[PDB]
Order: sequence, then C-alpha cells, then structure tokens
Amino acid sequence: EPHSLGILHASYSVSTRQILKDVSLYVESGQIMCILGSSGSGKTTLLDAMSGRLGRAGTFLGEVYVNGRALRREQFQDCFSYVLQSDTLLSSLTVRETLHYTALLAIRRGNPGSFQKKVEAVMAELSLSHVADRLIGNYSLGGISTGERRRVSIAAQLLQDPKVMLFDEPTTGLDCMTANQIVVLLVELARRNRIVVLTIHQPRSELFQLFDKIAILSFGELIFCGTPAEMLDFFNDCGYPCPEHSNPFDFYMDLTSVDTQSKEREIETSKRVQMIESAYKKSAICHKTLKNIERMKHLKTLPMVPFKTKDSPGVFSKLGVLLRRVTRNLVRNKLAVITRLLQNLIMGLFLLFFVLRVRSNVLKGAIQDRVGLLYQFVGATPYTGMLNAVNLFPVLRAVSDQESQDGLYQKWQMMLAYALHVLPFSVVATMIFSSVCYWTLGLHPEVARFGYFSAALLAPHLIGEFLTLVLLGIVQNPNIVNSVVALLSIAGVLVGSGFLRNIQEMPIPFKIISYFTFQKYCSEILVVNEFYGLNFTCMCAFTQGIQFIEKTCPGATSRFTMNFLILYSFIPALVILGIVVFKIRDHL
Amino acid sequence: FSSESDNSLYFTYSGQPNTLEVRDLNYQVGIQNLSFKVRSGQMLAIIGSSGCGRASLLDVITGRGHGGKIKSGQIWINGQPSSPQLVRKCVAHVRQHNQLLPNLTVRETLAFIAQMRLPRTFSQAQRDKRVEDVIAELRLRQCADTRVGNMYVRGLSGGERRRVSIGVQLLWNPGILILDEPTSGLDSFTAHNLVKTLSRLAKGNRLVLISLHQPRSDIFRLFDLVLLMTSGTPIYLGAAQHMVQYFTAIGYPCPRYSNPADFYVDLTSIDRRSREQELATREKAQSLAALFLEKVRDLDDFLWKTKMPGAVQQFTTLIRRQISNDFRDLPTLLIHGAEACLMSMTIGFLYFGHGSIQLSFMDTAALLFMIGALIPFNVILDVISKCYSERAMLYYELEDGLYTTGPYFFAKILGELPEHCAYIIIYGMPTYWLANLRPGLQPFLLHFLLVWLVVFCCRIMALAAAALLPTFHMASFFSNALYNSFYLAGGFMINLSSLWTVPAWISKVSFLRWCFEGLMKIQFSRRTYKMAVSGDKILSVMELDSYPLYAIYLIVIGLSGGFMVLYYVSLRFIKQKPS
Ligand SMILES: CC(C)CCC[C@@H](C)[C@H]1CC[C@H]2[C@@H]3CC=C4C[C@@H](O)CC[C@]4(C)[C@H]3CC[C@]12C
Repeated sequence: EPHSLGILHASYSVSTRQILKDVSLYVESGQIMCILGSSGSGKTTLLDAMSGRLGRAGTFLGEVYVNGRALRREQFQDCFSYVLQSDTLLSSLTVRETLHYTALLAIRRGNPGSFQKKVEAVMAELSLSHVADRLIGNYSLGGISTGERRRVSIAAQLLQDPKVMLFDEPTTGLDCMTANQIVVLLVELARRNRIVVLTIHQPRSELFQLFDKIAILSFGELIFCGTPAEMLDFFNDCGYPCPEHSNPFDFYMDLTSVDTQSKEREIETSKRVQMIESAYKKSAICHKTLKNIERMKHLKTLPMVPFKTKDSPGVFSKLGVLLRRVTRNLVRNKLAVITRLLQNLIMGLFLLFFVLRVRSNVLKGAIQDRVGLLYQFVGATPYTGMLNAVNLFPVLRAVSDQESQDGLYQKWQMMLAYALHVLPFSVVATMIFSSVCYWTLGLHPEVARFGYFSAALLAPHLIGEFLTLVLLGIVQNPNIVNSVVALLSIAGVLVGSGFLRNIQEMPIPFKIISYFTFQKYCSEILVVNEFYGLNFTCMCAFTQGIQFIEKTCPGATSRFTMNFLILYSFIPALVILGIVVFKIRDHL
Repeated sequence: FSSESDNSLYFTYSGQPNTLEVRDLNYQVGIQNLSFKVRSGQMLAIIGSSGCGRASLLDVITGRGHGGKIKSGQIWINGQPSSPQLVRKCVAHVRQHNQLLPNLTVRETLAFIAQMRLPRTFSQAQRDKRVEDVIAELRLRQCADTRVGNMYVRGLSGGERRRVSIGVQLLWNPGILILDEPTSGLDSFTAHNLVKTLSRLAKGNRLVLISLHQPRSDIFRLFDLVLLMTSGTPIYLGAAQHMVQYFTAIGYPCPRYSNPADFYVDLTSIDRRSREQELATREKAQSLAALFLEKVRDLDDFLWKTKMPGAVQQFTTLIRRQISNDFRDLPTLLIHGAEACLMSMTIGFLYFGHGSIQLSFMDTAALLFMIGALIPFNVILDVISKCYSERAMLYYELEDGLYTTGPYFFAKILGELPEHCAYIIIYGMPTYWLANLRPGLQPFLLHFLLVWLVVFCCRIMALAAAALLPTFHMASFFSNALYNSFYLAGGFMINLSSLWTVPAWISKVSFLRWCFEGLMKIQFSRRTYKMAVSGDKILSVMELDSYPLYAIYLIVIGLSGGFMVLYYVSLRFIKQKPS
C-alpha cells in the first residue's frame, strides 16, 4: 500500500498580494513532515490549503492528489483531519463523555455498545484511558493537564479514522517535556500507516533527527524540502555548514528568512534567499519530488476511495446529541444553573427591598408605585435573559466552530440545541421570581392574576436571551453585545410602553417603531392584569382602575388575547433568524 | 550572519562598578540555595528551567516577589544589604509587559518621564541631553519622532517598543539594569540586535542581568556570564564560551549541532507525571548542584572561567502627559461625541414639545428624571474602562516611585474635564431645546450646570469604584448597583414619602434624585403652568419644595466630595494590580 499525498502545484492570492507560490510537496504513509517558516511564511495557510478549509476566498490553481487520483475541492474535508493549535473542549464533560459525544456525531450506523469499544480504543493509543471518566476542568493541578487536553483533541480526531492528519503548531503552549511528548506521540501515529504533517515555531535541537521530511517556506516560496540528511548536505553544497554548537533549525531558519530591519538587509537577505531557493528548484531532490508525484498519477497500482467515509446522521438525531451534550455541560456546572435561575429573583428582591407593599391610596402612591414596578420588570426582564447568553454562550460558540469545520455539525445546529435547553430554566426562573414577590408586593391577589403575570414576563426573558444569540452570531466580542442589548431594552421599554411617554401623543416615528418593540405588547398585557379589578381611595384624578387602562394603551383590554399571541410570537422569530444568522456566520 | 554596523558607546554609567552578590538564598512558594558575585561591565544571563521559580528570581533579588518570602540567605547590593530603598535607588527594572501611552512619540514618552526622574537641579538642557543621549545609545536616532502606538497599531515595531521601554529605565542612568524576558515575541534578527544593544549597555559600565527562557542558538553565543539551573537549585555559573568545557569534563558533555542551552536545560529537568520520574531527577538536580559549588568553592566569585521633583511639578507633568495623549486620540473622541449627540436627540424628540401638543406635566417630569438617570449608563462603563486600561501603566509608575498618589489623584480628576465639558454640552443643550422647556438664558444655564455636576459627581463615583475593587466585572457590578439604587430611590419610579427608612436615606444621598428635584425646581420655580397654575404647589405636591435650588447644587457637590475622599484613600492604600 504505497499510500501517498501530493501537491502538483500550489498557489493562492487574496484581493491584492499573493501568499503561496508553486508549493510542490510529496509525503508518503509513515512519514511525518515538518514545516518550518518565519512569520508570514504562509505555512499556517498551506495546511489550510490541504484540508480544503479555505474553499473559495481567493484563487487556488494547484492540484492535490491522493492515491494517484486528483481530488475535487468538494473532497478535501472528505479525507483529511485537522486540529487547531488551541483546542476548545467543554469544561463540564469528562474525557469519555467528550469522546462519546464526538463518537456520536461522527458515525451513522448503530450498536451503542461498540461505541464504548471505539471510545475506549482511542484512549488506549493516546494514554488517556488512565484519565477517562475524569472531569476535564481547568488547568494543570486543578483539572486535566495541558498535554492531556492536546491528546483529548487528538482522540476526537482519531474517532473518525482519517488517513491524513494536519497539525498546526501542536507544541506552541507546551512544556519542554509535554511538547516533546506530543512530538513523540505524533511520530508514532505516522509510522502506523498514517500521514502526519505539522508546523513548528521554535523547533528545539532534538526534534531535528526525528522528522522524515523538513520543508521551509519564506513568503510562500518553497525554499527546501527533503530529509534531514538531504538537508545538511544541500546547504553544505550551497556553502553554509552548521556551526559547532548551533541548532540547525535555529541556523537554517535564520539563513533562509528575510531580515526587514533595514532596506539594505532586506535587499541583502532576499538576494541570499533567491540563491538558495533557485539553487533548490534545480536540485536532484526537488525534481525527485515532481518525478514522484506524476509517477503516482500514471501508476495504476493503488487507486483508492476518499477516507473518513461519508456516513452522516440526520439533523433530528444530531440536535439530540448536542442537546444533552450542552445540558450535561450546564447542570454539571453548579454555578451557572444557580445564577440562571435566581437573577430574576434577585432583581425582584431588590425592588421589594425599596417598595414593600403597593398601597392602594392614590395619594400615597397607588399608581406611581404600580407604573414603576411594571416598567422595571418590562425593562430588566430582557436584560437578565441577555446576561445568560453573553456569559455562557461564547464558550459553546468556540466549541461549535471548531467542530463545524471538522464536519460534526453545522453552526446553526448548535444554537437550536442551546435554544432548547434554556427553556426549562427560564420558565422555572420566572416562577421562582413571580411566586415570591408578586404576593409580597401585594399587586392583586386573585389566582388568575398571578398566572398571566408569570407568563407575561417569560417572553421578554426569552426574547432578551434569544436576541443575544442572533447578535453573538455576527458580533464576536460579548462585551459589546452586552453593551448593545442593554441599550436596546432601555430603548424598547422607554418607547414601546405608554408609561414614560403616552403612546398616543408622541411623534410619528416613535409611534411607528413602537409597534415593533416586544415591550409594547408586554405592557399592554401587564397594565391590564393589575388595573382592571382595582378601585382606589383618597391631585386625585383616577378612581377605578379601568380609567388608567384607558389613559395609556386605550382599548388594550379588547386586545388581551392578541397581545399575548404577538408578544410570544417573537420567540419563534428570533430562533429562525438565528438559524439564518448562523449560516451567514458559516462564511465569516 | 545577521547585521553589522555602528557599535560605539554614546551613554555610559558615570560611576564605579557597583556590585551585587548573594550568599545562600532559599526562597519558596522556589529557589533552594545560590551563591555568586557580579560586577558592572558584566552581563549575566540566566537560562534555568521553564517558569520554575526563576521568572520570580529577579523579583526575589529585588525583594519584590510574591507567593513566598525569602527564607534564608543574604542579598548585597553595592556591599549593602537588600532593602526597597536600594532597589528603588540602584536597580532599573524593565517589566516584560508594561504600557506606554499610545499617542505620544519616542521623545515625548521619554521626555515626560525625564521631567520626573532627573533631579530638579537639572536644567531643561541637561534633561534634554539625557533623553537624546538615551535615544542615540539605543539606536533610536532613527524613528525617534514617530508615534509609539500599540493599539494605534501603525507606528513603531515591537523591537522599537522594547528599546523605548528600556529607555524609560535608562533615563536616570542606572548602574544595575535587570531585564525579564527581553526576547519575548521578538524576531530572530530583532532579538539578536537587541541583545547587542544590551551588550553595549553593560560595556557602558553597567551590570546587566537577563532572565531568558530557551535561547536560540545565535543568542547563546552572545552571553558573557551565564547561569544554568534546573529549578530552585543551580547547576552551573560562569563564562558562556566554556559551558561546553565545564560540562564535557563532568560527564554529561555537549553534542554537535545542538544549542547547548536547550540541551542542558532538558538535561536537569524534573518531570511531574510520575512519582518515580519526579523522584529520580530531583535527586539528579540536587546531586549535580552538590558538585559544582565545590568545583568553585575554593575559587572566588563562584565564577567558572540630590533633591527630586515635587508634588506640584509632577502634577504639571502628569496633567500634561494625560491631556497630551487623549487629545490625539481622535477616533475615541468622535465616537464619544456621537454617543452623546445621537442620544441627546433621542431624548429630545420623544418629548418634542413644539410642533404638536405641549408637554404634559408627567411627560415633563419623566424627561427631567431621564436626563439625569440615563447619563450613568454610558458614563459608568467608560470611566471604569479608562482606569483599567491605565492600571498596567499606573502600577509600575507608582511602584518605581516617580510620583505619589497625591499628584495623580489631582491629575486624574482634572485631565478629563476638558473632554467632560464637551460631552455634556453635546448631551445637555439639544434635549433642552427639542423638548419645549422653560425659556430664558437663566433657566438654561442652571439646567446645564446641575447636569454637569451630577455627571461630574458620577465620574468621581465610577472613577472611585475602579480603583477600589480588584476586577472590572466586580467594579462594573458595584457601580451598577449604586446606579440601580440611585435610580429607584431617585424619586420618580417610586414615591418619596412611601420609602422604607433605608430607601428614605438612600434617596437623601442619590445624586440622581437631586438632579430630578433640581431640574424640577428650575422648570417649575416661579412660572405658571398651562393646562394656569403656579409652579409651586405643583412641586409641593411632589415633595420637591424644601431644599431650595442652591442647596441641591451644594448637596451634589458634597456627594462628589465624599466620593473624592473615597477615591484618594482607595489609591493610596489599595494597590492597583493590573488584570
Ligand atoms: C425585533 C425587535 C423586538 C427588536 C427590538 C426592537 C427594535 C426593532 C427597535 C426597538 C427600539 C428601536 C431603537 C430605538 C431608538 C433608536 C434611535 C434612532 O436614532 C436609531 C434607531 C434606534 C436605535 C431604534 C432602532 C430600532 C429599535 C432597536
């Protein structure tokens, strides 16, 4: 099985400079290739070229051959594994769980018993079967270690059994031992009929005699590619021996990078680069590469199928994975469930701290106190719902995005899972809040009064959280979305509800943009639940409560059935918008 | 090879080589036992293990480390025992991650510091000589007149920021200049040429110390003295070009085509993943240390092979440097200008009292309360946000001691008023005109001034919360609690007379209530109001009668007064830890 990966040519440009030039490479099964390069080498870009994770953002006129056969742009994700240099794992799941849910998202055939065989399988090869069933958690002494995180991520990519594995700087944030351990782990994986191609920054001296092929890019041009033996010979024949106690990586890297501190040394070192690069293109090792790749094209010895193997479970089965994947992340997390359920009760206890009872006397605050409580609720109910999203969703976002490119699921399938498990807590949370201070405030004690009130504020509590998803889908920094959403709810209740500006006498646009606030219909509901059955005692204008319901939101008593259906219809609107907003995120 | 050019000295240290020696230091969380004597003219680089109580070593020697205490051992600086005075007087510390102001130039950043570091007895020409002399020695004669923008992105490069960061210590001609990770993030070519710029600094009769993790191969050839460690126990100290010989002769010699530094750093490593792994090589580290101190126990060195600027002048220097930076930051101005404008029109147009029907009474009360109660929403977040951007700067400036909490306290409160006054005008005047408010210049100004004081009072509040709580999300939560409290007890959303005793006194000191009660007294003071009715029983009905308008200004100034007392005590006693 001469299983091989090649690049007949490779080029890539943005718009309008270019980033890669005639990158021609050839790696066999069992070889671990190392790609060095200075900043702006595009070595990070070349890995993305093979895994096909660029798509069509620029122009690629290269050819990627696998098993003597050319690949279409649509079959690059269909063969290659690719892991990022900073692995994002949900912190409230164990390693078995993380691998279990990963295993669940990758295969469509059944038998859950043999899934525990494969989840257990990949934990043996990577020395994590020791720490399976253990919580991942935080850093070294208070969770799982750095290298173990790297191996959990390598396990998640091994569950799909890719035949080519591209690693981006896997030894960046690692110790002298763990980064060496990962290089050791990577060189074992390749010798097991697998292709491992990785890039390294500060390659320590020991790593040199361990890689099967080392190649250097400088501004997209391939300077060298060969074995460490072939390399030492080449630059010696070019006229640059390795100094006595110098790391050949530290030496040839400096030798083939472009110093830019001065106009004179940029012209100088580039003149030196052009001699080394051009002398390489005329090398025996360089033409040994191009002679090999098309030797692979016309040898009909081992043609093959793309790997990873395209078995895809449906959407309804995948959401169920992510639904219990995220819910177990939230409930196993003790802090967040408490905060998610109680911050409405804290909001309500703070108001009740300031105003004990309502007092039914017009002169001691019969309506002044009533208008305030409903404004604070319609105003701060969407805010607390938003705090849920800007605090707990950005981490689940980074998980979704890593796994969305890898083909576990599409980004929108993440928020729908998220959309659904916040439903029980939010419904319970506003009942924690209503049941406590409604009766204590003493608003209006009929049981039906309380029932509507609870539901009426569940919608802004869901609306404010769902709006924060659709924004976080296209705004990255959650500190901004926190600033945005809070501005919109302060704008929403200040305009939409007739409280602080009578909805009838305000200028035309504020009437217009009123009909689009979810606050308008919420208040029209809540202004009825209290002021309908009341009568006052005592300047003293209003005597019975139906009069104030007339002064603002007139006729709203007739529209009570419709005003609930409207208010609650925004919830399915945001979820649908988010789905489309996250398919736009798919391309940014 | 890299680069060759001028290597002449321009700025040297005019004193005798002051010495630093340490005899048997034991520190823990750390370091077990070290001994050496260094002199000016030398440059000692430490190699050691990765973050193994040695990036804390230059903090233990300066006496300013944390997570432990010096447990035994003596530290001598110029033959004198270590003390924070000798550390402030001798050792110029270059912090790896420090901030400079982004919209100043290399001359300006050095000059503002030079007017606070050189003695008062220096003329401006002498101080200008020292700035230019530092620039020329650090090869910054090129690019001296450019902005040192970091988030302003475009400007000087990372090697030049570092060069400017060292100059901020070279300005007062130190004898002992210690650097922590000078080659962090730097280019191979840049890291090499920066080490030479330090080699010339030690040649300028200075004692230059370097903590440095995994050196590249070219940089190891540029060390003079070198200290190789494994954790808290030292392995070898001496001339760099003989580290191969010392170690070839003691039985773990150094292979070909391998950086000795990253070869021997791994040679004494102690791993932690197993009880027997960590058992074995701490036995190797303590054993290997046990045999170098006697190979140089009989050999000495353990070497193998003026009145200052006052409070006023610093106020003058800080208030300039602050105001000089923030008025070149045109992007944040235009945005903070529009966030006032676009808002002052959102309020004005909802209550537009002209081309329609006149403002209702309760419509006029909501407007006045909102104008005051809506301003902290923007004011709190950014006043807090500006402080936390400066704590990286504020901490090392107040620690090294080039100014006291005194001057900065007055510099911090006044450098924002030039900005503050524009922000209020853009926010205050448009809302007054759009909504049909009580006409005349006299009402208009009193309206403007109370809002100016309330927002100023709020600045002093949010400014004080930022220096008093450890982190942003706690300071943000604390000022939002005050704001939420001052909003409820503001006196519009709830009745003042129906206040629980503590919300009753919360209202007494809420500057959001005095804004509402004041502006309600400016509009409805003496005018008769059109349904007419005189404004007075109107305000008496809403308990806005007592506390005449002028008291409302005194009270609000008193509220900002108390906050100032909070803020000065906060700065002087609560240290301002970054991040
Ligand atoms: C789909 C709905 C529920 C989202 C929330 C309501 C949206 C559509 C409404 C409610 C309040 C409105 C904002 C209120 C005030 C202004 C001031 C104006 O100078 C710019 C537009 C802006 C910022 C409005 C934009 C539209 C707006 C955000």
